[PDB]
Order: sequence, then C-alpha cells, then structure tokens
Amino acid sequence: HFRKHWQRRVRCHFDQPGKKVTRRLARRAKAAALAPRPVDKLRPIVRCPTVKYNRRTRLGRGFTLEELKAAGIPRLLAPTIGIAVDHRRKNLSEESLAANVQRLKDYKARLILFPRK
Amino acid sequence: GHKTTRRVLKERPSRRKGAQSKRTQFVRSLIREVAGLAPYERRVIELLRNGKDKRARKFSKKKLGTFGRAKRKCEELQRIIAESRRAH
Amino acid sequence: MVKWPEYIRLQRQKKILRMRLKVPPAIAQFQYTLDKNLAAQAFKLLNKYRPETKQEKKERLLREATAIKEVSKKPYTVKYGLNHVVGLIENKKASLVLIANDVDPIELVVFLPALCRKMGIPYAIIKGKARLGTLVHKKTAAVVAITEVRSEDKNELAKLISAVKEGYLEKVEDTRKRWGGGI
Amino acid sequence: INNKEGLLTALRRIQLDINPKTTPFSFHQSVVASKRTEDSIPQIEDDLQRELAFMNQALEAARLGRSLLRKEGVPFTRPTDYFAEMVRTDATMEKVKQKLIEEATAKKAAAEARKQRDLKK
Amino acid sequence: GALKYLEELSKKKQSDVVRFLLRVRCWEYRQLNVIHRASRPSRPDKARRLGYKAKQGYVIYRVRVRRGGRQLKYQRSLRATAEERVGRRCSNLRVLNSYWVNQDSTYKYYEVILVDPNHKAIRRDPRINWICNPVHKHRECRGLTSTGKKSRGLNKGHRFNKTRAGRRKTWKRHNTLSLWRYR
Amino acid sequence: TGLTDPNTGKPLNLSRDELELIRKVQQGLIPDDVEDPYPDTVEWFTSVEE
Amino acid sequence: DRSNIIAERKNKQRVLVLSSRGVTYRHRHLLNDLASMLPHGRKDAKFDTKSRLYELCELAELYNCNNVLFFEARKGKDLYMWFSKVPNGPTVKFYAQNLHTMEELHFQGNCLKGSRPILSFDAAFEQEPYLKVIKELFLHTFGVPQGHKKSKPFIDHVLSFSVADGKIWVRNYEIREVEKVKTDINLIEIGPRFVLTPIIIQEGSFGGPILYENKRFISP
RNA sequence: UUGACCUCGGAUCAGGUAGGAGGACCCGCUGAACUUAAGCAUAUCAAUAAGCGGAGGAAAAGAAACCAACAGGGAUUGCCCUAGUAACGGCGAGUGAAGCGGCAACAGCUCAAAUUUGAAAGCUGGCUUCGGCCCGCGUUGUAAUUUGGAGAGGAUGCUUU
RNA sequence: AAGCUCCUUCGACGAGUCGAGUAGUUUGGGAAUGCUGCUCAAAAUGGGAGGUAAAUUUCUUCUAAAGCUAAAUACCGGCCA
Repeated sequence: HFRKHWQRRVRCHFDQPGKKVTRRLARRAKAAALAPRPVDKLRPIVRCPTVKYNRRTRLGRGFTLEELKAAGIPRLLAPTIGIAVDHRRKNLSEESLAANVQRLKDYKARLILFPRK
Repeated sequence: GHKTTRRVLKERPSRRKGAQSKRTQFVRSLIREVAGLAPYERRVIELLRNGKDKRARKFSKKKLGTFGRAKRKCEELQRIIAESRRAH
Repeated sequence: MVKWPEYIRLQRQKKILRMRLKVPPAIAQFQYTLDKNLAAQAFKLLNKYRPETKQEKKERLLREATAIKEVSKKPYTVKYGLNHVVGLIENKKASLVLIANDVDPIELVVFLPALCRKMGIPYAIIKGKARLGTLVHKKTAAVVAITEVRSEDKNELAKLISAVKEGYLEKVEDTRKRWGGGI
Repeated sequence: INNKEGLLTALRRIQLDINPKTTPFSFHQSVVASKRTEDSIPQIEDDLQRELAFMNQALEAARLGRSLLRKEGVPFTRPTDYFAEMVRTDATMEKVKQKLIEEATAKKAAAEARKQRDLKK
Repeated sequence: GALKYLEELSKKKQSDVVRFLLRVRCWEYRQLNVIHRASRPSRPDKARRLGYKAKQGYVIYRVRVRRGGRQLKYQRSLRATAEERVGRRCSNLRVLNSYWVNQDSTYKYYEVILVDPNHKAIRRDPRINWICNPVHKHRECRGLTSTGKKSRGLNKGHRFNKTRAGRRKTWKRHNTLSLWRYR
Repeated sequence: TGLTDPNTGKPLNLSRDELELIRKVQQGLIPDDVEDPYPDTVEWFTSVEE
Repeated sequence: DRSNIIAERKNKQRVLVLSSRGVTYRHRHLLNDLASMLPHGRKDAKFDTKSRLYELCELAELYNCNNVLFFEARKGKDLYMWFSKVPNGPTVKFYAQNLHTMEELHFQGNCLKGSRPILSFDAAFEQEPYLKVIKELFLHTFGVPQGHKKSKPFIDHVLSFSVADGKIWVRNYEIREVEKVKTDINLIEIGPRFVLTPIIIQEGSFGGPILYENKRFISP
C-alpha cells in the first residue's frame, strides 16, 4: 500500500520520551494552581453500550440530574466542588441510579470543604 | 437480555419542538388571509371548488414533490374553502 | 436633452409603479388614509398624552430625589414601539391604534389593520411616520396606540373612537378587500 | 399458519374465468407445465442444470403457446419491416455486440498463438 | 411580537403580497449598483435572528450575484460569492452572516451583515467582541460562515465522516505512515 | 392609447417610457389567463371577532 | 368507452409500481426493467415509510390502478416485494434476492417493450393453493389486456415463473425462429433475474387477517 | 414662506481601519499528466503537485436534527486497536472507513423567538475646572430577564453577596 | 441582586430552508456519502436519522437551516537553548 507518496507523509515519534515529560509537567503545573484540590473531576460509573461489552463497566462523562438531587448535591454547586455533570445522560433503570448516588455519597464522606472568604 | 427495574422518566421539554401553541396557529391563520395564495394554490382551489378533487391531489403532488405534502396542502386549502363559504 | 440624476429618476418611477401596478389588497388599503379633520382631532387628544422628554424626566427624578433628602398614580402616556403595540393589540389592552402609511419595509404593518380588525380594536391608517415620531419624541414611529386615558378625557377618547368607526372604517369596509391600481 | 379454506375463498373473489370452454388462449396466454421442474433439478447449486431446467420449462410453454396462437390466429412473428422500440437501449446492444467481438476475437488470436508455438516444438 | 408575523410571511413568498413586494424591489435593485449599502434590512426579522442589532457598528450591504452554471459546477455557492465580494469592498469590517433577499432570471440578491471591529460600541459588548479577535479576519474567505460550514460538511454523523473535522486534515491523517520506536 | 383608471378615475396621460416600464413588471407579475388572477379577499378569519 | 380496450370483453386492469425511500440502483433498475415490459402501469417513486400501508390504496385510487407492485427497501440493502389488489383484494409479500438487471451486458436477448408475454407457470403453481393465489396475482399484474392500445402486437417473449426450493425464480426469454433441417423456437434470455421467496398472504388490501405464514424464512 | 422625515451625494472636516511581507504547520477555491494495470481509454496517479484567496501561535473542529439497539452511551480533537474488516470495485489494477473498546485532555455557554411599558432603564462621540454637561444613535428596538434534558410569573421560606 | 421549593397560571424554539426531479463533482458509501448549479417548492399531536418478515410501517433516539469557546494534536518558518 505504497502507491502514493508515503515518503512525504511519514511521522516518527522521537518525542515520545519528551512528550511524556511535558504531560507530567502539565499535571504538576495544574496541581500547583489547584493545590489542595485533586487534578481531575469526579466522574460517574456507567455501563458500556454494546452486547460485546455489556458485562464491563467504565467511567462516564458526568452525573445525571437525578443522581445529584438524590445524593443531596445541588446542581449549581457540583461543578464548583469537583463533580462533572452530564445533562444528556438519563438513568433509565434503578441500577444505574443507585450505583451513582452511592458514589456521590462516598465522595461527600471523603470531601473536606473550606468556607468562602 | 438482562432484567433491570426500568424507571419512569420526566417528560423531556424538547417534545414537539415545533408548534402546538394557540398563538402560533393564530398567526398562521392571520398571515395566510392577509397575504393571499400562491399561484399553484389558486389552481388547486379552483379545482377543489369545482369538485375535481382527483386532479387537485395530482397537481399538488407535482408541485410539492411528495404525496404526503400533497395531502396536507389539499387538506389546508379545503379548510379555507369551508370557512370562506360560512363567512359568505 | 437634459439628463436627470440616477436616484432622482428612481424616486419618481417607484411612485408611479406603486400606484399603477396591480397592487394586492393589503398594500392597496394603505392608499386610503383618514381625513384632515379626523387627523387633527386625533392629535388634539394624543398631544395631551405626549411622553415625557429626556430633559423633563431627569427634572422629575431630581425633584423626587431632593424630597427624599429633605403619592402618585399610574402615568398615562401614548404607547409606541411596534413590538410593544402588537402585544398590546393581542392582549386587547389598546383602545385606538394609528398606523403610518409609509413604512418602507411595508411587511412590518401589513398584518396590522387586519389584526386590529380580528380583535376588534379601532384602527386608522395615518399620513406620516414622521408625524407620529414627533408626537412621541423620535425621528420616526411606525405605530402609535392609546391604552387608557385619564378621567378628565374619557369622553373625548370614546368620541374619537366613534369618529373612526364611523368616519374611517365604514368607508374602508367594501374597498379594503379590492385590488389597487390597474391599467 | 396456512388457513386453507380462507385461502381459496380469497381466490374466488379475484378468479378470472380462464377456461378454454369460453375464453380463448389469446385472452390469458398463461401456460401451466406438467413437469414439476423441481424433479428436473438435482442440485440447486448446479448453475448449468438449473438454467437448463427453467429454459426447458419455458421451452414447452413457447411451443405449445405458438401452436394454440395460430389455431386461433394472430400475427405471431415480427416481420422484417416492424421497426419497433426494444425493451433494451440500442446502445446496450451496441456494447454487448462489442463484447461478443472481444470474446470471440480473443479465442482465435489465441489459436494463432498456438500455431506459432506448434512451430516451436 | 411583530416578528412572528414576519416569519410566517417569508414562508409564503409565492403569495400575492410577497410576490408583489419581491417584484417591485428586484426592479429597484437592478438600477442600483452591484454592491451597495442598505440603511435597514429588507427582512428585519431574518437579519435579527442572524445576529443583526441596531447599534453603531452594524451595517447591511446588498449584493447581486450572477446565477447559472460555471457542465462545470462551481463548488463555491452563490452566497459565499456574495460574502467574498462585500468583504473585499469593506476590508475594514467583518462579515457576520448573509441571507437571501431576492432573485431574478439573471441575478440572485443577498444582504450581508457586517460588524465594525474597531468601533468601541462593538469592542465593549461581550456578545460581539469575539469578532474583534484577529482569528476572525475574513471569515468568508476561510469558509467560517454559515454558507461555508454547509459547503464544508461540518455536521455530525456517519454521513459526514470525511469532512466533519476538516476534509484535508482527515486525508493527511489517513495517508500518514506512523512509525513508533518500539515496533 | 389612453385607458381610463379602473377605480373610476380619469383618462391618464403617462409617457411611452412610463407605459413600457409598467408592461415590463406586469409581464413578470401575472399568474395566467382564464382563471381570475386578482380576486377580492374573503375575510374568512377576521370575520370572527376574538 | 374510456378504458381503451378494443376487445369482445374488456379486461380492465391497471398496475401502479412504486418505490420506498431507500432503494438501491439495483432495485431502481428493476423498476425500469419491469415497467418497460409492463404496458398498463405507471411509475411512481419515494413512498414515505413513515406513512401507513393503507395509504398505498388511495395513492392507487388516485391513479385508477387496481394493482400495486411496491418495492420496499430495508437497511438500504434488502428488497421486499408486494403484490396487491388495491380496493379490497388479497396481497402478498416477498423477499427478493439474486438480482440481475437488463443493463448488465451478459444476457444477449431483447424484445419489444409493451409486447404481450406468454406466462410460463410451474406445476406446483396449480396443485398447492398458496402458489395458486399468487398465481392469479402474478397473472393480473402482468395481465396486459387484449385490446390495450399501448401494446405492440407481435409476440416474441415468454415470462417463466418456477418454484425450486421454496422460492420462485423468474425468467424471461426471447422467442426466435431458426429453420428446421429437412422453424423451431430457440429461447435467448432477455432480462430480469430475481429470486422470489414468499412471506405472507393477507386477506385484506394491505392489512387484514393473516392467511399464509412462511415459517421457514431466514431473514437477512 | 418655514420646519421636520426618508433617500442619495460633497468635504485637504475629526477619529479609525485594509493593502504588503512571511506561508514549515492551518482554513477555503481551482485542478494536471506521466506511471500501474508488462498494450490502453473506466479506474490509479490524486480529491496530489503547480496556480489563487485568507489566519494564528496554533489553526480547524466543537457542546448532537450524534452513536446506538444496549443492563446503554453522551461536545470537539489526537494515539492504540477496530483493520487491510465492512463497502465499492475494466470485481484486474485495486481503493478503503466507521461504531464499540483502552488511553491523553476535559468546560461549558451566547442570541432570535415575550410588553420595561408604573416611566430606553442602554450606547458612540464632543466640551470638560475631571465633577458632569451637550449632541447624536436608537422604538423598523439599545439594557435587564430567558435559551427546550429548559424557562417565566406568582406564593412561600431558608440560603448567598 | 441570587439559588432552590411549590403550583386551581403560562411556556414563544431559526424557510427559497427541508424535500422532489435533474446535471456536474466527490466518496469505501445511487437512503445521491457529501457539496454545488437549475426547475418546482413544504410541515406543525411537526421535522431528521435509525430499528424491525414478524403484520404495519407499532418502536428507538435526537431537534437542522444563527453564534462563541481553553486543553489533549501539527509544525522543513520566527526568538532562543
């Protein structure tokens, strides 16, 4: 499959050790700004779509509105305390709901909050 | 496949994202009377008043391009004939 | 012979074309405008309800602020603004409507006589979008509406409304549905 | 599900009176063959025999129909002067005539390659 | 709510009042220049929903474009050609959006909305001051307007697999031989 | 070719260029023959008062 | 007299061929091949699948056609047939596969468009009734009435309908004359090749109570 | 006679802006042949090179008229895999994805559609004792409120600057 | 000024745009894969794309024709190392 000019469009990766240093420095640079906070926001536990991966389970994008209200976290506060929020996702079953309001309840137990001023 | 306890969802506010309000239907009925009719709609109205409903459905189909749009246009123009006759 | 400028000729040719073509009966109804007497009697009432200018609104604010350093009813003015007046028409909050006959996108006012007819509000097509703007302290005003007047002149408003449904809307009745122009 | 009596019941309501008692063959021109043609086909993947079976079925239909059509009598065969419009585009027959050229000229040109190598041995 | 009545009117543009208005306006625009300045939009409802505001810094420009084939077909739309000619004429402005305003047997007529990035009424408004940034210089030439996004196929779905992230960027990515270190 | 105004007006006098400009846009704005191209408006919606 | 049949007893038949919204060029060419042969039919395209089945009835009543041949396409890959007597008569559903159209340059046969066919049926089309109902529906769809003024008169082709496994195989051949050695009919195949697998018989026009069910059908 | 309003012009009037360069990478337009198929025209080459237009430190894309058929996922982009699979093919030459999955990074919003109507509440300029005065824009609509997994308005009571 | 709660009150959503036919182009992709030109030209329990032989188009999932936005990605050029 070398019918076209593959010479002009070949990309090597000698920056693979150098990009890893930059990526680890970006995580250190981010943690200097958000010094007591974790680097990454909290994400929900969701089930993979297809029949091939139904039995597996991964992290989603953000918590549903019903999950936040059941846990006791107000919607407009959640992005400001490290909880990602997805308005598109729906619950559609009690098993998806109960797994995530356990996760948010477990987040609140391990969370320490500091007053505003 | 797997059995789960399905929940009942809150009504999505994007249901029927077009028009079902009484205000928009008032505006459309007002604008249609103040603007008049298209040239092809005058042809269909003449045929519908003369009973040539068979020709009118065909003529709206060539102009619009789809049988479903031809039914709706002939339905809308038939209502105009009905409410113009009552006012007369 | 002599040569005329380009925009000069186009002004006259549009005037000929708008009055001599086969005009549909929503623009042709704008050619019929109320009499000189009715327009003068309309502006006799409306000038009594002129909105406050920026100079005298600021003066009144300085009056009330001064008294706070050292009791009124609802203001009755003349309602203007196309988006405002159409809403006042649709909620039946208007009593008399005046429509300019020279709105140059005429689509802004074509539905407006028929919308006032549907809800029953008396309307009158008037000469001058400039005349209405003078009444309401702007350069231009496409539409002018009266909603409620003070108790000293409820009688002359109802008399003016009756002079529109008798002097204007009766003559328009069998000639607002007919096509204009011809030839 | 195969409701039998209701199936023939629906057949009555759309049954034409096709019968040589009154209706001639020119009306329907429908021929039902005696051979099952499933008995003719040993294996359904045999492309040569399967094509021959359907061709054989339309064979006796064509000969029997021709015999009955002359007995009643209609113009059956197109004459030399009926320039009538084909079901296929004329250009389609032009490219299929060109393809029959290419296949047949390849066979004989390969035979010329045989004679050259017959001289070689 | 006058603009809801205008939206239904533009829907019915074969009708009697809209065919009349489009005829008398297309006649007027033919005597005018190829590109000329309009004081107000001919369809104020359409301009406003496309982003037009009655502020110092917003202008409306009307342009006629020849219609027909280039059987070579020009992949550039007539609307994109309308945007590119005006931006050449007004090299100091930014093309925001454009819309159909009229058509004829030879020409197609478009009105384009432009924003002055140097006017400080524009510079102070957070809803529009994104256009003052120099990444928005000549959006009509890079295909960054609504006509450009349609012709570039920037839509979600399996139908737009080749063009949704940039067509040439997709081709360069798929035609790149990628060699790692530990192969 | 002076022709009287259809609204019972007056025998008009416009120039030949003025008459040609009328005929030009009227050709672009004419539905057809036979059927009535310019009917009166039946107020089928504003007859009922809201 | 309006039905343009010049015959002793008029066979008033009309068909309306139709297409779904997602057919392929192979399914589109079978419209063009079948309608060219079929002289008393009208072509129409792109019926809305969001509509109902019985809106194919007043579509045909609009065009005065008592038969309808609907090409319904699913997934953009599968052809499904429908033969139906429009007002109240029975209908059928097939799955059509193994398509080969007239445009493919390998058949080497041709015939007049609008010429009357001979219908070459099979033996199982007579003995078993679920073949008999589609037999009359095939015979009506390709009825080509006697005195039809759009029909070319000389007969040169025969349509062969035969059932082999559980599926009906259509064939078209050209009648050609070669003189006998001291003239016999030699068939050259013209046109469409498809394989027609039955699915249902419904006693209504397009709904109605179910009459035959093919309980061996492997769907694609 | 005067004065508006609209429209079109003039001005070495005041304040601004565009051109050109560079173009490795980026966004559009336009677009070729040899070659391969041991000949050659469909095809390939190649949606490439050359030509034209337009940007930045990145650009472009981007918060579903999406993917899916699930026990569901959830803006965009990039890597690995999917995979030389599906698909299309003088079915020769060959061409050639995407969804799922593991990662990297993560962020959400602004309008138009409403009557502030118990008060154009908004904004550009000029003069300025820098404190606040005029002109103009604008009702053919500038602020505030709202943007459909929403919202408004009342009512009620806690919580926030 | 702001967030939530409740409800004998309301709830507006982008048109010469979809779409139909046709020609060119393009793609692995004749629901045209997409785009463009020409002719005609929409809807409001609407529209789009799917799923399904399952018996009728049952169900599923989103809302187009207005707009902004860092990061992860590219880099034979610019300031350096």
